[PDB]
Amino acid sequence: MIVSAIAANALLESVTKFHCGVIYDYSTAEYVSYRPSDFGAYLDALEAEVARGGLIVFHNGHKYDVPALTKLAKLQLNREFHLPRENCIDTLVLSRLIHSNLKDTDMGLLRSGKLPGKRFGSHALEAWGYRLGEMKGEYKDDFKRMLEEQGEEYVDGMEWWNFNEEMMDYNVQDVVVTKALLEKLLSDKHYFPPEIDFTDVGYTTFWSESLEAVDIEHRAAWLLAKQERNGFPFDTKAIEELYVELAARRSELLRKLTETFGSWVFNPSSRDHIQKKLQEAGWVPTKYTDKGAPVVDDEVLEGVRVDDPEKQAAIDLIKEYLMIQKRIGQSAEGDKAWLRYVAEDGKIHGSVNPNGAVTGRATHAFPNLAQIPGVRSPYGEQCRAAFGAEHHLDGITGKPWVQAGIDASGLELRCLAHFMARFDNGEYAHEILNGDIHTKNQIAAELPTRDNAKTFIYGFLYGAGDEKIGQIVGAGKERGKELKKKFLENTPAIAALRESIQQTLVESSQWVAGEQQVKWKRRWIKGLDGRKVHVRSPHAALNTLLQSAGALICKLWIIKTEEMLVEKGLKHGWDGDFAYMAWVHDEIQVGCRTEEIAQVVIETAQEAMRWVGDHWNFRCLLDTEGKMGPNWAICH
Amino acid sequence: KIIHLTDDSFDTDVLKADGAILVDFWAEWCGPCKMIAPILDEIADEYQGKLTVAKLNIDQNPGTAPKYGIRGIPTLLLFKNGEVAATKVGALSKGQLKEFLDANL
Repeated sequence: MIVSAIAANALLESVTKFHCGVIYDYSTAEYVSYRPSDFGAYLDALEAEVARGGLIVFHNGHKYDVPALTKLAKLQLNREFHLPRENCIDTLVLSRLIHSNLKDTDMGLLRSGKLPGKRFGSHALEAWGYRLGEMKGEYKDDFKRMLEEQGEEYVDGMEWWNFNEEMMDYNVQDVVVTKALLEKLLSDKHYFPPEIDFTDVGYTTFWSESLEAVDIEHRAAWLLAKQERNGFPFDTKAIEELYVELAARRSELLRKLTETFGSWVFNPSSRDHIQKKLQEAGWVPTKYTDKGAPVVDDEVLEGVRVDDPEKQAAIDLIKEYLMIQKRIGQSAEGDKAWLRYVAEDGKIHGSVNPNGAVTGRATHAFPNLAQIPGVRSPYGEQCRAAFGAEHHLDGITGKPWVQAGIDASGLELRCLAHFMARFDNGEYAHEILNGDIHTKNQIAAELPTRDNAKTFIYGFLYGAGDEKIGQIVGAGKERGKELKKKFLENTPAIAALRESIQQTLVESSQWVAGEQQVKWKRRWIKGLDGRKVHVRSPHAALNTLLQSAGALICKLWIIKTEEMLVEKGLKHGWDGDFAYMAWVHDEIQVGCRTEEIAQVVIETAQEAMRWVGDHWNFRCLLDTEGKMGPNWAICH
Repeated sequence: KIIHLTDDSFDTDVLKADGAILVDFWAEWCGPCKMIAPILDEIADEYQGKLTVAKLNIDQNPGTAPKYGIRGIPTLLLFKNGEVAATKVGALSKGQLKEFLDANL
């Protein structure tokens, strides 16, 4: 096993030159420093550990280091360099796996004065140096202050322009933190057994003798990192033709909404507006917002009735206006608007954090690819059309690629059937397969319509009170208790589900001054792969359990699907046959060169989904549904 | 003896009115205007024949004030044949107004 970290001139998207890199070998117990004229030997040193079947330790290597060293080797050395996914370890991923509950952990770290306020809960290399006590300083700061006593100034991120001896010393600093952080993660015996000193093993022993969660997360991080580099093809012209239809509508709406109110200036998106208005048109607020004056409150606006017809009719103009700002602020004027993120390949490369959550459901940002308005939401149809494989060319024919959208068919309710198959012997599970589970929940909870059962089952499982439940039948917090208790009597298994599991984490509970001081057995629920999935209050926790199952199911699902597609003969990327464009929890969007490839993609995903269920011996049956088409509005 | 102006009746009562028209660009909730409102009442009474005194509440007539560049209130505008002859912003006195108008009269 070797440990390293590198320093380049820029980010993964325009890096040009390799500066330095340090390699600590556990077998040699000694570091080795590299320099710009030593880039070639650096790649061989990594190849040598691959030949031995050892391991290579990087921080964020799956997402940056490994693809950058592949990219740098092509333009600088003109050689092909591809670190095998099996021979790579990412401390960042393990940190996100092992220490997903950092947010609490920092409380004691704050008391010490050892952890910066800007580096709270962060999983960056330097942020961990302060946690372990290895930060003698930071390269960026030993650069700025020393530039003063040299004359010349500082430009935002110029410390990486040129190879400097201070970078070479802080390049070591990043390596020793990676090593100590690795051993800090290897010292967690829940994930890494004591019987195996993983610091001196081959890759073959590392993955299997480690917890299964260790393997998936590195497979998940590697695949999704490929997805970011693949990117999502984007029709720039289409979104441009929308801002025109929106800005014109905004100005036309703004004009009509300035005839209704004067000044001494009507504001599009201000909170000091409705606060000044409606309570002058004859509207007395039903619900307020905190220390002073109610917020925008989109909810009440639908029900605001004022005796002024013009003011009343203007309410719906406000409803549209605010929404127009939302799409615009997401598609054009936002600091993280889509038009700002289109790369020079005609694609949007939205990033994704693998286990950036307690449960394992990922997070998307810059731009949040997982919040694009739905086709049911206004103008979402046009929005979804802007994200499509058709908006990509082709390596040869040029004929637009076809998109394949496959989602997990009702994963949440089937996950519920799996954990409750422990109490009903597959009763509820068969109701899924037999169909109309929302019809049974309707009968069990005594709801008038099937749609009311749908909004019930999800709210009840996740800890909704009685207001959302009461508003279903046009009531308040009153109606809810009898709706929840009746469902419990008609579905004992669900009640029995929360019995053994919720009493598996407690010995006895106790209320002290309004705070439950529960004596825990373990403040963490085990996931499908043995990882720690904490919760908070034992009053529900089920929501955490089900979402953990679902997110862990899809994570393995998208891994095996790609694994089978590669095994069948398909090549991953825009230069091969298919390319992952976006992963959104229970649905995925895959680009495909021909319709024939897309059909295989759909079938393989179903084959992988049954494979996952057999793998973890899932009590319930998992199915998926695929849609073929040009873009995303079609795949959903 | 005081004229109330709207936006519609600002064109006829002021712009098409021969003679000096003194307009108070005031508002419901402002301080220096509440003090001079008694002042205009006696001036409107004394300058009967000479001056027409008028009041415009810019909270209900808010389209006129921007047109004449109303910076602060109360803003007194001496219209002379649709044109603004002299303007004064804020509070004031009667003897100083007398000196002011008779200089323009």
